[PDB]
Amino acid sequence: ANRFTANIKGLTQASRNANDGISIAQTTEGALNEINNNLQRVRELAVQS
Amino acid sequence: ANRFTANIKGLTQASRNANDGISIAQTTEGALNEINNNLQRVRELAVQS
Repeated sequence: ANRFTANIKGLTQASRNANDGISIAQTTEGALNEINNNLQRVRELAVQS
Repeated sequence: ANRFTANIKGLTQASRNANDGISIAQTTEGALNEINNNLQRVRELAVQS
């Protein structure tokens, strides 16, 4: 029972760890989207030029 | 999707460029019409001379 308690604790915390990982991935994607939009506008300008 | 979008924007701007090209070409041709006519008149005048 003691060992099971230990494992339950560990995996329980690991769940929220992975959650935070998801969060950081989300934020990085959010920034990259706007970066892409800016670059596409730049390509518009380039073809114009 | 990103490449398709970039291509679409480029092609639209290129369409505008083509419109500019036709405009300039037809402007020059319009002027050339009167120029040629004037040379024809000069030919008539010299032949009369």
